[PDB]
Amino acid sequence: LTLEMHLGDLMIGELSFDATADTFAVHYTKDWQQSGFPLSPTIPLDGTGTSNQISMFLVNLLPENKGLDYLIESLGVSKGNTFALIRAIGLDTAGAIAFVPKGALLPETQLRPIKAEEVIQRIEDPTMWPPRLSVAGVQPKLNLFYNGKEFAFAEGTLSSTHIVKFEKYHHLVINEFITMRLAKVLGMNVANVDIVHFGRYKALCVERFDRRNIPGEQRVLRRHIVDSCQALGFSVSKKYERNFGTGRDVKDIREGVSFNRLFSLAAKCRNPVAAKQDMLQWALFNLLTGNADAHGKNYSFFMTPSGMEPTPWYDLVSVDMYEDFEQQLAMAIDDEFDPNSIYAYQLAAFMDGLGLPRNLLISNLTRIARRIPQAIAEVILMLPPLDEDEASFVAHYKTQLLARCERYLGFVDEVRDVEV
Amino acid sequence: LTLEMHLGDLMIGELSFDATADTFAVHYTKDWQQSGFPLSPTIPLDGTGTSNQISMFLVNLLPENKGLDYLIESLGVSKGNTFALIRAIGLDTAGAIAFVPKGALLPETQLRPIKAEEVIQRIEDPTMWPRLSVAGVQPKLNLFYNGKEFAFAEGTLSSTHIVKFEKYHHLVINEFITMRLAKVLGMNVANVDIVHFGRYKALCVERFDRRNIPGEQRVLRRHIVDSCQALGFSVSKKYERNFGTGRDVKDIREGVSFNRLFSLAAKCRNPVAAKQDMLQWALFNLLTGNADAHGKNYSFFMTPSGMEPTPWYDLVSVDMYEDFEQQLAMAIDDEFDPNSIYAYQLAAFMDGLGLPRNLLISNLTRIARRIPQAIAEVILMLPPLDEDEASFVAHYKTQLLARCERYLGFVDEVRDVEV
Amino acid sequence: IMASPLNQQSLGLLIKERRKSAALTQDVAAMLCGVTKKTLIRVEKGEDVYISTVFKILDGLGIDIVSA
Amino acid sequence: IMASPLNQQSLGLLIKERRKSAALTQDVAAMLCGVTKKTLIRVEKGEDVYISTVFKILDGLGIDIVSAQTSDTETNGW
DNA sequence: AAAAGTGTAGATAAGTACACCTAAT
DNA sequence: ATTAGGTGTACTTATCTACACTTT
Repeated sequence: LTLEMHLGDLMIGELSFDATADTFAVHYTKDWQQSGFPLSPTIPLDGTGTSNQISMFLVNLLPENKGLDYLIESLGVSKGNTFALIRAIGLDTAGAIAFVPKGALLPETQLRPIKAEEVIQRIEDPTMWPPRLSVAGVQPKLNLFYNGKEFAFAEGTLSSTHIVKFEKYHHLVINEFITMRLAKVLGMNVANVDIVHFGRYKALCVERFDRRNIPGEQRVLRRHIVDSCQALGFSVSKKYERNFGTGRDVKDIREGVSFNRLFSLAAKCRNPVAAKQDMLQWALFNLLTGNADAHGKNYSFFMTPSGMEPTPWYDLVSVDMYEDFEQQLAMAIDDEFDPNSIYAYQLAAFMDGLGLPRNLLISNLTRIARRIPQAIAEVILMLPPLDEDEASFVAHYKTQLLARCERYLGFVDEVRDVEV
Repeated sequence: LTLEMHLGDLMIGELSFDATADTFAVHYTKDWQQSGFPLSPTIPLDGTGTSNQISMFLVNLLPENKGLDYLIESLGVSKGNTFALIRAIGLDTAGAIAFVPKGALLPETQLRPIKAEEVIQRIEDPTMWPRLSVAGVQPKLNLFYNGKEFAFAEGTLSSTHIVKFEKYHHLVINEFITMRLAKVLGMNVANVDIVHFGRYKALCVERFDRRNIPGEQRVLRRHIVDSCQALGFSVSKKYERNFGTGRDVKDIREGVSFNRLFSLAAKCRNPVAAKQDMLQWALFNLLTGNADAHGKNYSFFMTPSGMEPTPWYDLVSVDMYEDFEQQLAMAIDDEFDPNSIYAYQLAAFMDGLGLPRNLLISNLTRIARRIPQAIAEVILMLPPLDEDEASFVAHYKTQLLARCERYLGFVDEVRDVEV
Repeated sequence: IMASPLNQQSLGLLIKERRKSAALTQDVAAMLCGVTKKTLIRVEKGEDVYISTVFKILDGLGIDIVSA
Repeated sequence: IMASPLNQQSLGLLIKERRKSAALTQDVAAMLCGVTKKTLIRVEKGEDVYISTVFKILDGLGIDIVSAQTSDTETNGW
């Protein structure tokens, strides 16, 4: 009923779960309550975090995909028990906090190296070795330890320093690599990403910034992180601005994470101005790159005692490449969710909605769209050998990329003179 | 060769004196270096206090009168040995620092009560119980005060009051009236009362560098420095003219001036609060006829956060005594004659301090107008008076009002005077 | 008491407290800090003033501020 | 990198450094704090500005300034 | 070819001063 | 009556929105 909260090798507090009332309670140690920082802004150090908000914060750390169903089947528990699910993944979660049952540790610790053949069998036959109609997201992936040469699964206090992602859908790896690299080349703050090869199959290796591998011995230092959901105190279900669906009956219901709601967190950041700029660039980057899947759990903040700070971007992909999905922006611009319906007016009323000067949008928007054409060329060369379809795909990728830039660049100057 | 510096019962540092090089060195403990405050502004905590500044600072704690000669003769040392004199008077001095030779204390501590019979025999014949113009003279003693009986405080306990006797006519009455007037006017001033010994009257002044804790044996001290020790000036500089009134030396001012006094405001905790206290001190002394106001008559509390002005003390009207030379010990715009002070001297004076003239007029006018009703009040605070003494206060009263009305006449001209 | 992270109004209220703590009227307090009484009132009331005006009073009353 | 007490000039320099620390240009810092670029230049150089203006940038950049306490005389004096 | 820092100029409009005007308890 | 306050012209001055320029 009580799980200890551990930061690294240190114990920072206690997570209590009362079975009868189906309730959560989080209280902190005295040294930490004074000197530390909470799990989330909505679970304060005095232990006054409401049970409901605590529950949602834990649920926000779990997988939304078949991995969830594989996990519950492995443990053989019900969907409705979170405590057991957390307790299973307790040692490794998003952030630096590991939830440990009292007086239980492996450690032991060591490692378990991997051969490429056992990965390929998990790529080639998802049915034997783990119909969607119309959706958006998500990809298959695994979390792994990366020393620079050979991959292994880290156990115990040792943890995965990278996220290796597999491609079921056409050219997803090439898509995200280009986009993640394009952002970095543009100077944006974004996680370091590399491509890795398994047999004939390619994968995207993403570096975790909430984890740092110390070379020379066995340890991993973690830095705590929270999603925008966990920060806004929103349910995992609210990750999209429309928290139910695209349905016309539900079209008008937005209880979820919006841009205005996202920007409201800047005050909580260490540097509100620095934060608001990273956010607006994130929006503007996702518009120009054609990323409509950017949502609440794709934007995170580091947790520190002085305040929150925006993390480097991650999971940047252009979904406009894929028309087999219906694409609406997960965060609206002036109550307009359609990427193709965005014009000078939408942007103007958007910045006005954020209570921010319009001249600030045009500066970032104009600068990025012009620097992209020269920037795309650079990223393309960082790729390994490509087959014919992939070069044609990237050729298609490039062309419409410039088309979005050139498209936006047309009406942007009019944004100043539009009267809302 | 090494004397330890004690704050109260606690040791805050060490005063070293090298006999051979005739030099002083003051170095402090480390806990005090971060959290504490130096002896004076001129004797810093890192131990960079120059030997000369240390020497002058120590000398500034000694008496300038026959008591000096009584001390050196009692110990039988030379005038030129300060070290022996400090270690002797070390336990009780001005301020909270007691200078203790290593590992020597009585204490024990206790007390020595006093009878009225021994003071009266000590009043009447100054020879038995050890001429042009004026400084002092005056008799005085430092004593322990419980509210009833006076005693000599021994060891860690020290005198909480200074009892002052009048050899010269109505000196007690003069200072009591003037000191009381300041308090009545709302000024910040040490508490003074009159006490009677036989037929003779004495002035009992409460020490603000000492606070008696009731209920047991201790006396708590609060450190203070005069304006000399603060400015890093020799005892000789107490007067603005550090030599004399001589016509050849008239033009030499190396001593403490008003501009030098006000300059200390920056080092104070509240520069604005001081500068008004500074000017009120000037203006009060002008209205009351105190020409003897000098460097050792204005002091500051010493704290880690900065200096703070002490309540005023030793306020006396010397205009009462015409057998003495009266010139302002601190000039007003290079004019030392109290009777030659007019709108111009005041105007150029404030201008010299870089302060608005409207401020002098405000403070001067407010105080001078409230005096007439305030002087009457002080007269009632007096004890039984004889006929001759009543005549003294009458003269006192009359010329007091004369200074007020004189200044109050031309004060309106200060604003429009073009220097 | 009440401490503070500092804003425009509390700063004005801080000045009033240091001024009152020193037993100073606004007219004399204004003159030593090199400002008019009305301006000093504006500062204490937190009404908008030139940063230089505030610094005159800050330096004057011996009150120091630091970045946390 | 070192200012013990803050004055008009160091304050301006303090703002400029944190702005640079966030790798933020003068144009964006001015707009986000709701002021002109010219004014932020004036602020950084310590030239006299409205106290409200200093506060706009202050709250905006998340920099807090406080007095010094004590309890003056450190709850002491005898 | 920028790209950040730094200018200028006219309409706005705000705080400061000043001798002294004056209510507020 | 002395304090906190409010004036009111008149002096000096900043913030605003651009365009222009001195520096990588």
